[PDB]
Amino acid sequence: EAPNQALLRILKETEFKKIKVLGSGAFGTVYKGLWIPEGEKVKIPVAIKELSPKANKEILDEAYVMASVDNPHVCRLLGICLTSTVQLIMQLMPFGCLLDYVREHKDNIGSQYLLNWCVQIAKGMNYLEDRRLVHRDLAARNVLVKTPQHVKITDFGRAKLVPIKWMALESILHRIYTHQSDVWSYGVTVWELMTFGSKPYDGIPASEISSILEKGERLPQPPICTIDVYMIMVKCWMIDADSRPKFRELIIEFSKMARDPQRYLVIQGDERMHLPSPTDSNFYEDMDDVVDADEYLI
Ligand SMILES: COC1CCN(c2nccc(Nc3cc4c(ccn4C4CCCC4)cn3)n2)CC1
Repeated sequence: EAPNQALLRILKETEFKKIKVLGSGAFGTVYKGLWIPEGEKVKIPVAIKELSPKANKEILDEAYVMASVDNPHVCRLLGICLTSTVQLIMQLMPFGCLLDYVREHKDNIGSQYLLNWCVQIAKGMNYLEDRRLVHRDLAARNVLVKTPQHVKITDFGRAKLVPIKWMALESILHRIYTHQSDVWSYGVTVWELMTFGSKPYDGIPASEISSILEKGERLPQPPICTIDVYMIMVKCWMIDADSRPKFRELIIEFSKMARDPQRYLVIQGDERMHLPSPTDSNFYEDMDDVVDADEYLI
């Protein structure tokens, strides 16, 4: 098939600085930082993922996929730094993951925001399908928040050309992954947003999930969801993968709904709710010459 002419940008250690730690796990640590390229007079806010020859291959596999994407609703690799550790330089998504965002801001999250997030995830996912890329790990923890109005899909660590409670039944039973198995995971992601961050099948052990799904049990109707929105989630969980919606149809369905949000999601106090916008005071050291990665192109 088609040659991948993506550019892998190698960045010098001296071109960027680590400010604080954003999160740390088994992989290594993610830092908040600033990238000050060559003699450009720009400060790009960045996220630095810092890490054995085996782990280096896995991070270089993530860098390969992350450098091959370019969409407004997908996180791209800005570059890699080849130190003794090997670090991925990415765009700072200052509001963190969508999962914690819906949990921390439930009292200010209205129907408009929820349906628009669904449209953006469907757009990002449809783009990955265009690029013949199966995510294999779509979940609300892997959707990042640039601004409350703009979200992006990330975490290409499993992406190809195990998270049980987000997986399609074919994936649990036969290790089959398709763009239609990503649709199942999209359904679970939506359920997570609609329940303001609830854990899917809470208390149920992962080994019981396969049997539960086979019997015909599914995640319940969130209280804010009209039958219109739940019906969509339910279609994403059909046994027959081809019977599930396509991401391009999910874009259309959620867009029609986002034009009249209160007809599809019932939230007390909706419309009187407000989240930070770039049109707010103190929304955005030296704030001189800072440009977002989305505006820094070469
Ligand atoms: C498992 O390793 C990583 C996979 C890639 N992910 C990513 N892709 C693009 C931009 C970005 N930037 C980003 C991430 C942020 C925050 C604030 C929190 N996080 C994550 C990582 C630390 C804990 C949650 C800001 N920007 N991150 C973050 C975690």
